Amino acid sequence: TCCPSIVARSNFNVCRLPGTPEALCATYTGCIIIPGATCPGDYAN
Repeated sequence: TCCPSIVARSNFNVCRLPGTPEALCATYTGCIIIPGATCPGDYAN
């Protein structure tokens, strides 16, 4: 997963702590799900 604003990630790692799919947090946090290709150059955080 790759998130822009650091804070957005902090929540993505916290929302995923429990039983939540990256999709449920990626939206509440603002991160994206990628099967590979590492992260972009403006959303790496």
